[PDB]
Amino acid sequence: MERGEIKNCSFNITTSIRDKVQKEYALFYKLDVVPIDNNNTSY
Amino acid sequence: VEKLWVTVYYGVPVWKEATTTLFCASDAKAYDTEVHNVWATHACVPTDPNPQEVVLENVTEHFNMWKNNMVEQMQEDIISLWDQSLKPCVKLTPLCVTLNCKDVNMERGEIKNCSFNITTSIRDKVQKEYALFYKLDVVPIDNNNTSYRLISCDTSVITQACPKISFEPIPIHYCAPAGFAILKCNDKTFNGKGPCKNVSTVQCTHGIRPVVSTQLLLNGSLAEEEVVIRSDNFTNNAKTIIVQLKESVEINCTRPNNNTRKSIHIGPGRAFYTTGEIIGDIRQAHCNISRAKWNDTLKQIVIKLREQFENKTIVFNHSSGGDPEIVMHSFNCGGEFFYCNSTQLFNSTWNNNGNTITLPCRIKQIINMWQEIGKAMYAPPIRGQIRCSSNITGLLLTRDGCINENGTEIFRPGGGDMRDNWRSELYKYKVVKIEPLGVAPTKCKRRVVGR
Amino acid sequence: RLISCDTSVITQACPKISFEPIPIHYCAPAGFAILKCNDKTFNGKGPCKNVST
Amino acid sequence: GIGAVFLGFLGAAGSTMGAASMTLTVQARLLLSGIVQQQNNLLRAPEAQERMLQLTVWGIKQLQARVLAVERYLGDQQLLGIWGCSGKLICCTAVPWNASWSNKSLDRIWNNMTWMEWEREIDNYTSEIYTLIEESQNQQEKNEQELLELD
Amino acid sequence: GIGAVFLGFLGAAGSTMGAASMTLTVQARLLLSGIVQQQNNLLRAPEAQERMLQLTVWGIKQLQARVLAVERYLGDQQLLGIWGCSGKLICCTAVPWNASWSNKSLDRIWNNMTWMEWEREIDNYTSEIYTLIEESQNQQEKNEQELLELD
Amino acid sequence: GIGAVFLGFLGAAGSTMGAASMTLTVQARLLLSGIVQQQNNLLRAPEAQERMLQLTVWGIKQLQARVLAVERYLGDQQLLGIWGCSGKLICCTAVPWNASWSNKSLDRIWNNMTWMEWEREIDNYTSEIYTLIEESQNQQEKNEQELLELD
Amino acid sequence: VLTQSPGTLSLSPGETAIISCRTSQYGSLAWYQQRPGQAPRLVIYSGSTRAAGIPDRFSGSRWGPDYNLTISNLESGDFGVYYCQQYEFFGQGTKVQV
Ligand SMILES: *[C@@H]1O[C@H](CO)[C@@H](O[C@@H]2O[C@H](CO)[C@@H](O[C@@H]3O[C@H](CO[C@H]4O[C@H](CO[C@H]5O[C@H](CO)[C@@H](O)[C@H](O)[C@@H]5O)[C@@H](O)[C@H](O[C@H]5O[C@H](CO)[C@@H](O)[C@H](O)[C@@H]5O)[C@@H]4O)[C@@H](O)[C@H](O[C@H]4O[C@H](CO)[C@@H](O)[C@H](O)[C@@H]4O[C@H]4O[C@H](CO)[C@@H](O)[C@H](O)[C@@H]4O[C@H]4O[C@H](CO)[C@@H](O)[C@H](O)[C@@H]4O)[C@@H]3O)[C@H](O)[C@H]2NC(C)=O)[C@H](O)[C@H]1NC(C)=O
Ligand SMILES: *[C@@H]1O[C@H](CO)[C@@H](O[C@@H]2O[C@H](CO)[C@@H](O[C@@H]3O[C@H](CO[C@H]4O[C@H](CO)[C@@H](O)[C@H](O[C@H]5O[C@H](CO)[C@@H](O)[C@H](O)[C@@H]5O)[C@@H]4O)[C@@H](O)[C@H](O[C@H]4O[C@H](CO)[C@@H](O)[C@H](O)[C@@H]4O[C@H]4O[C@H](CO)[C@@H](O)[C@H](O)[C@@H]4O[C@H]4O[C@H](CO)[C@@H](O)[C@H](O)[C@@H]4O)[C@@H]3O)[C@H](O)[C@H]2NC(C)=O)[C@H](O)[C@H]1NC(C)=O
Ligand SMILES: *[C@@H]1O[C@H](CO)[C@@H](O[C@@H]2O[C@H](CO)[C@@H](O[C@@H]3O[C@H](CO[C@H]4O[C@H](CO[C@H]5O[C@H](CO)[C@@H](O)[C@H](O)[C@@H]5O[C@H]5O[C@H](CO)[C@@H](O)[C@H](O)[C@@H]5O)[C@@H](O)[C@H](O[C@H]5O[C@H](CO)[C@@H](O)[C@H](O)[C@@H]5O)[C@@H]4O)[C@@H](O)[C@H](O)[C@@H]3O)[C@H](O)[C@H]2NC(C)=O)[C@H](O)[C@H]1NC(C)=O
Ligand SMILES: *[C@@H]1O[C@H](CO)[C@@H](O[C@@H]2O[C@H](CO)[C@@H](O[C@@H]3O[C@H](CO[C@H]4O[C@H](CO[C@H]5O[C@H](CO)[C@@H](O)[C@H](O)[C@@H]5O[C@H]5O[C@H](CO)[C@@H](O)[C@H](O)[C@@H]5O)[C@@H](O)[C@H](O[C@H]5O[C@H](CO)[C@@H](O)[C@H](O)[C@@H]5O)[C@@H]4O)[C@@H](O)[C@H](O)[C@@H]3O)[C@H](O)[C@H]2NC(C)=O)[C@H](O)[C@H]1NC(C)=O
Ligand SMILES: *[C@@H]1O[C@H](CO)[C@@H](O[C@@H]2O[C@H](CO)[C@@H](O[C@@H]3O[C@H](CO)[C@@H](O)[C@H](O)[C@@H]3O)[C@H](O)[C@H]2NC(C)=O)[C@H](O)[C@H]1NC(C)=O
Ligand SMILES: *[C@@H]1O[C@H](CO)[C@@H](O[C@@H]2O[C@H](CO)[C@@H](O[C@@H]3O[C@H](CO)[C@@H](O)[C@H](O)[C@@H]3O)[C@H](O)[C@H]2NC(C)=O)[C@H](O)[C@H]1NC(C)=O
Ligand SMILES: *[C@@H]1O[C@H](CO)[C@@H](O[C@@H]2O[C@H](CO)[C@@H](O[C@@H]3O[C@H](CO)[C@@H](O)[C@H](O)[C@@H]3O)[C@H](O)[C@H]2NC(C)=O)[C@H](O)[C@H]1NC(C)=O
Ligand SMILES: *[C@@H]1O[C@H](CO)[C@@H](O[C@@H]2O[C@H](CO)[C@@H](O)[C@H](O)[C@H]2NC(C)=O)[C@H](O)[C@H]1NC(C)=O
Ligand SMILES: *[C@@H]1O[C@H](CO)[C@@H](O[C@@H]2O[C@H](CO)[C@@H](O)[C@H](O)[C@H]2NC(C)=O)[C@H](O)[C@H]1NC(C)=O
Ligand SMILES: *[C@@H]1O[C@H](CO)[C@@H](O)[C@H](O)[C@H]1NC(C)=O
Ligand SMILES: *[C@@H]1O[C@H](CO)[C@@H](O)[C@H](O)[C@H]1NC(C)=O
Ligand SMILES: *[C@@H]1O[C@H](CO)[C@@H](O)[C@H](O)[C@H]1NC(C)=O
Ligand SMILES: *[C@@H]1O[C@H](CO)[C@@H](O)[C@H](O)[C@H]1NC(C)=O
Ligand SMILES: *[C@@H]1O[C@H](CO)[C@@H](O)[C@H](O)[C@H]1NC(C)=O
Ligand SMILES: *[C@@H]1O[C@H](CO)[C@@H](O)[C@H](O)[C@H]1NC(C)=O
Ligand SMILES: *[C@@H]1O[C@H](CO)[C@@H](O)[C@H](O)[C@H]1NC(C)=O
Repeated sequence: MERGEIKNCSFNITTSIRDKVQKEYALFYKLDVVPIDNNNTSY
Repeated sequence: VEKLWVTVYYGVPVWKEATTTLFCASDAKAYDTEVHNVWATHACVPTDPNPQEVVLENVTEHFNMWKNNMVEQMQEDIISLWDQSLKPCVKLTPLCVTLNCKDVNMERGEIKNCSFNITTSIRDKVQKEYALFYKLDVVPIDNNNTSYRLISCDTSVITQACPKISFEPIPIHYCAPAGFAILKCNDKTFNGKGPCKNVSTVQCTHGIRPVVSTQLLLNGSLAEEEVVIRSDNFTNNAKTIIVQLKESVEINCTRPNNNTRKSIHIGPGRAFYTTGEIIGDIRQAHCNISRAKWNDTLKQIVIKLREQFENKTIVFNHSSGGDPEIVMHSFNCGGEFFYCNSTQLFNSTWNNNGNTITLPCRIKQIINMWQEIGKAMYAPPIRGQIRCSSNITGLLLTRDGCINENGTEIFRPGGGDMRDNWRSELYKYKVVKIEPLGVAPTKCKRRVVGR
Repeated sequence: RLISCDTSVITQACPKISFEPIPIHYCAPAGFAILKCNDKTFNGKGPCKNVST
Repeated sequence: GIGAVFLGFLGAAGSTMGAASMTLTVQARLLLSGIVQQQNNLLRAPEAQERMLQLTVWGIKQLQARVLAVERYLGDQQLLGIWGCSGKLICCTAVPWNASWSNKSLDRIWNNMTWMEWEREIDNYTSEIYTLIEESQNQQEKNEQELLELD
Repeated sequence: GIGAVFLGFLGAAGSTMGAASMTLTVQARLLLSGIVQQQNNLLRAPEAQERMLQLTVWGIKQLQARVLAVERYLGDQQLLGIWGCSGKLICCTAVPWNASWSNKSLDRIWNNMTWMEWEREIDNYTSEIYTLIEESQNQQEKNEQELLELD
Repeated sequence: GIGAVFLGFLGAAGSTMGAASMTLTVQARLLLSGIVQQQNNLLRAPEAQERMLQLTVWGIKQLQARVLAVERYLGDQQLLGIWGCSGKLICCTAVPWNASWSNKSLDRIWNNMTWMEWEREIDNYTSEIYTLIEESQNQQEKNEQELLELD
Repeated sequence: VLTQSPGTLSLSPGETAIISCRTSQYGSLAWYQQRPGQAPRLVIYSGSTRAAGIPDRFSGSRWGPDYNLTISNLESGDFGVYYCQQYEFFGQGTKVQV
């Protein structure tokens, strides 16, 4: 069970306010998330 | 007697203390003219032309204003209407843009001229727009640059109340349902809690204007004999002291500025209105009241205050603290929400052994009545200048529970909770449930000596 | 630009729904009644003769 | 004179039990239709927006209370039925007066106490009383049946 | 023959007051249950989406009108009660006929006018009439009471 | 003993038609008010959020069913009215027993069959039966009228 | 204004004690008890009425200017300091020790 079930991911979002694209980091489960194209660092 | 027998009776004059969903009566001249949207008034029934009431002889009901659900019902209603009426109205959620505010020319920058970029009805135009704001309605960021942000934009959802609607306080009656009854205290000077003497049955109450103020009681009902003071317990210093005037003192107020409406369309089918400019001089909002009338009214109060307290001398004072709502006389005047600094009216010591008053006022547009969950309302500016005249009918005081040698007893403008606004008027009334069935013995058998 | 995009809120009616004009009757409630003019040539306004419930 | 003239809703609230015994119709009426007469009549004012924007906040306040008034009313009419007397107002039974309910005499009951006052003094027993009348009917309902068989 | 055969809802609309006096059940029925029989019966069609997506636009149209039909009906049954006669259809009173209401005679009332026609000619007085029957009951209700005391 | 003691709702479901003829009040009560007594009583628990957030999912489940219970109940009370007997429980008619409905005799009907069982064997004719009682009233209603004219 | 008498307040686990409190005007009475580390714990909320986790031992008992709180059958948790409260006011208080 060491395929990467818990994953640490980053992404940019606009806050309560449209004047801040804050690069935030959060955790996800391998099932709760799905990759794109080649398995880069991107899900 | 005889062989007595139970006999049952339908239509007896019996009730019990009760609570149930009431319903509202509208007014004829109110509904007929459109007034467009106004609260939820349109959805009510019309009040009966004949103001019908029946006086009850030989009864002495107990009334206690404090535990009266009509006010737990009134505010329940009052909030529900607002939320639902503002449900469809324009959302100002994208206006959370960084406001580049320069000030205009009580001179700290109350009116501020700010700029910001927004996307229009259409995503292909970032239009740099300029608009006006009040110093309270807005808040700066980091170092005081030229940059501000709306007062609660980041933490709440601001909703522009549509200008088509109106906040005019249309009076209201609480008509009772069938099998129920609403009773009245037809006395002159009623304590608020305790037994009544002149009691009667009505279908609906008298017209309750749902005005919402924070310190003085406006346009309500006056006392009948002499001014009266009402509290749950006066030793309970954490309990609001309601006063009801005999003579109403008229208070004239105004926003002197002649404003111009400016519709900036955030779109698609909706726009955000603001003051385009100010036609003429720039001035301050205020409220005028005769200081003779006011302090001769304060004479009415103290003598009836000294009745609940000892003949010990009394003192009045400005509010200890709280939101602008509470610490200042707040009210609507022509569609705009005022916040008058009431230090003047409450700064006096009344013992035993000219001109007029002008209270400064600030206008807020982004407001949160009832202190809701990240839910704020932006009142659009009203075109031109506005001038309105209220009758002070009473007010709310709060005692300082730490009696002192000098002291002696301090009373500052209360008004944290809103349930008292309704108690101040709904004190006269109470609801009961009718129970028409009743069994009683009278010598009569069920006629079955033969079959 | 779309005909009313800037000034209105355009909503794409779901294709799952249909605008087919299904006939309809207005059934009356209790204690009420709906009357009919069972005439051939009725003016539209005025008295009827062949009436029914 | 006094019994053939006007009085008013709940007028005899502080009048003796005997006095109130004339003004039943007053409080036996309007239990229902006190509001359905007024509602239907006052609501057909020239508004033409009865139930506009479908139902609203006053929408349920009324219907939640409209639907109450009738079942509340039909509850007392169900008692009249189940006690075999929906003649209303006044009706005798075979159920005798258990003095355990009130030892007091006739004279003072009808001419000194009032119904509000009385129903209180008798409140606790009403449950047991009411159940006695139901079992008074069913004795009679079987006694009726038995005679339907043989004639 | 004619009174023991079929007629139909509102059939005697243009029939004399006397004629209509047989076909009451026709229009005394279905005041309520005219629709609750049909609704419950037709609504249990194999749909299984009665009140799906909670309540809708036809949702209130019915309930706002369902709840009306009964109180409207219970209003006339409350009058039968408060006039002391819920035998329905036909019931006599002590209230005499004030000729101020209609000077006309018996012969032509029942055999020439129809109820639609009649209730119009008498519409304005009905309020005063109806109130006379209520005060006719209460006189009787007190007269009943007085005799309950002494026997 | 047996008819003057406790039984319970629907207790005589498998008891003879004669037996059940005593325990009507049991199932003649609570048709309505079986729930309005309990609802009003249990709902005034110290919650103070009766109908909070206006109406909800249980909001209609009750009212759609509250409003049913009464019209359903008023449907059977409308039959009692239109058959001229709202004395309930038991009531005779002039409509005679067409043996085409059931050729069987008295003895076994009341002492061997049960009502659930019986109403089945007679289910198909009930429509024709019920309509006979309505035409039994109207014959009587005209015969009443005819005599109101001449005296 | 409150006069919480008397002051010494030292006895054995096998005994009984009664604490009095005086007032000029009327009011809503209450009582508390402090502990090592812990803060005041409520034990009375009207006068006659008890708080949560309070046995029959805690007897409140007098309709008059003098009101008292009795806790018969003493124990080791009973050590600490008590106070009588009426509205915003408090009592002098009293400390019982080992
Ligand atoms: C305690 O109680 C007291 C007493 O009740 C409270 O004080 C009251 O407060 C209310 C509101 O707070 C006031 O009512 C508003 O009054 C303003 C101004 O009054 C107008 O009318 C005066 C003469 O009366 C005439 O009209 C009335 C009917 O309104 C009629 O009955 C009468 O016979 C007479 O014909 C004018 O004197 C007055 O000033 C004019 O003249 C001045 C110079 O003399 C000049 O300086 C002014 O600029 C002006 O030219 C003024 O014309 C009303 O505007 C307001 O009515 C608005 O709201 C209703 C409901 O929505 C709407 O139907 C109206 O048309 C109007 O709304 C539109 O018009 C406004 C301009 O008139 C505009 O500002 C609005 O934005 C709105 O515009 C919208 O619609 C237009 C088309 O109409 C559209 O083109 C726009 O684009 C936009 O969409 C109310 O009537 C009471 O006057 C006041 N009473 C007293 C004694 O002070 C007190 O508040 C209470 N206390 C508390 C705490 O509540
Ligand atoms: C909010 O503020 C309120 C005040 O505005 C406040 O309410 C009051 O609170 C107090 C205490 O909490 C209530 O109790 C009072 O206590 C008095 C004590 O006096 C007795 O004791 C003295 C000392 O021991 C004696 O000196 C005294 O006289 C005797 O002794 C003398 C010695 O020389 C001798 O010479 C005398 O002749 C005499 O023998 C006395 O024994 C008490 O006196 C006081 O008055 C009651 O009795 C009077 C007659 O003495 C009556 O005239 C008066 O009306 C009081 O009657 C009570 O009982 C009546 C019948 O039941 C009721 O109609 C009254 O309303 C009153 O009711 C009290 O008792 C009820 C008993 O069931 C109880 O149910 C009620 O709730 C109520 O407690 C009185 O008992 C005082 O009653 C409260 N109310 C008022 C208006 O003062 C309240 O606490 C604050 N807070 C809240 C939340 O409300
Ligand atoms: C992102 O991540 C995803 C998922 O992890 C990747 O998705 C794959 O995408 C590629 C795209 O090309 C697909 O590849 C196809 O592979 C076809 C041939 O596959 C055959 O060989 C596989 C080799 O794996 C063996 O070796 C590894 C270690 O080297 C072992 O872990 C593994 O278990 C295998 O070991 C067995 O086999 C070897 C011999 O090869 C023996 O020696 C051992 O003893 C073991 O017996 C093998 O894994 C394949 O198995 C699949 O197919 C069989 C049926 O034949 C099935 O039963 C299995 O369950 C399994 O599904 C297979 O035998 C090739 O022909 C084709 O063209 C294509 O290239 C691949 O299918 C995708 N996998 C999935 C799960 O979707 C993705 O590549 C990755 N991307 C990046 C950028 O990282
Ligand atoms: C954006 O705008 C906001 C709000 O306007 C600014 O917010 C301030 O942010 C700074 C950040 O550093 C905070 O500064 C702190 O200041 C502490 C020392 O403050 C003490 O001195 C103050 C000096 O003001 C005096 O002088 C001016 C004129 O020069 C007068 O107007 C003013 O009234 C004062 O006059 C009195 O004092 C002088 C002597 O200094 C006498 O000679 C006079 O006769 C007068 O008697 C003073 O204003 C401070 O008062 C505060 O504190 C007392 C209690 O001691 C309280 O009673 C007052 O009501 C008041 O709150 C104080 O005495 C310093 O130690 C600390 O490290 C820090 O630097 C400042 O607190 C923030 N203010 C607020 C309201 O939040 C922000 O700076 C600004 N940003 C930009 C970029 O512009
Ligand atoms: C309610 O009323 C009924 C009668 O309607 C009571 O039943 C009867 O009660 C009496 C006791 O009071 C029974 O006994 C008889 O009492 C007299 C003297 O009191 C004595 O002379 C007799 O010899 C005998 O002891 C009587 O048998 C009984 N009747 C029946 C049919 O059981 C009933 O007790 C009353 N209940 C309450 C709660 O009031
Ligand atoms: C409704 O009917 C009642 C009777 O049921 C009327 O009351 C009675 O009216 C007559 C007047 O018509 C009263 O006076 C008598 O009239 C005759 C001649 O008309 C005369 O011979 C007598 O000497 C006397 O004048 C009669 O006293 C009165 N009855 C009572 C009990 O008051 C009533 O007037 C009618 N009202 C209407 C509006 O029609
Ligand atoms: C329902 O019951 C009614 C009576 O309440 C039946 O009407 C009567 O039916 C009899 C036939 O059984 C008619 O005729 C007579 O029959 C006897 C022998 O059965 C014979 O002796 C006579 O000479 C004559 O034939 C009788 O006239 C008739 N009554 C009326 C007023 O028409 C009715 O047939 C029954 N219907 C059903 C479906 O059971
Ligand atoms: C005049 O006012 C003084 C206060 O300035 C009153 O003195 C109070 O008297 C009451 C009793 O009547 C005491 O309970 C207070 O403690 C007193 N307070 C002070 C500050 O002295 C005095 O009673 C008043 N006299 C008259 C005749 O009204
Ligand atoms: C009332 O009089 C007292 C003195 O009798 C004044 O009390 C002083 O209050 C200040 C706080 O403002 C304290 O720092 C002093 O220690 C107090 N002095 C004394 C002697 O008590 C009080 O200021 C007076 N109040 C008013 C409004 O004048
Ligand atoms: C006040 O601020 C405005 C901002 O545009 C500026 O134009 C004006 O000159 C200022 N007034 C004075 C007296 O400097
Ligand atoms: C009823 O009994 C009580 C005692 O339980 C007595 O005080 C009262 O006077 C009695 N009433 C009558 C009318 O005898
Ligand atoms: C009626 O009389 C009894 C005693 O005979 C008494 O207890 C009761 O209070 C009286 N009712 C009234 C209203 O005074
Ligand atoms: C009733 O009176 C009117 C006059 O008011 C008269 O024309 C009419 O013929 C009268 N009717 C009868 C039946 O007498
Ligand atoms: C009945 O007769 C009267 C006069 O006797 C007349 O006014 C009325 O119109 C007649 N009714 C009909 C339906 O013709
Ligand atoms: C009724 O008729 C059927 C035949 O149709 C017969 O079998 C049955 O026994 C009859 N019942 C009686 C009680 O005669
Ligand atoms: C009653 O008797 C009939 C025949 O006499 C029979 O058909 C029926 O099943 C019996 N009922 C029961 C419950 O056994």
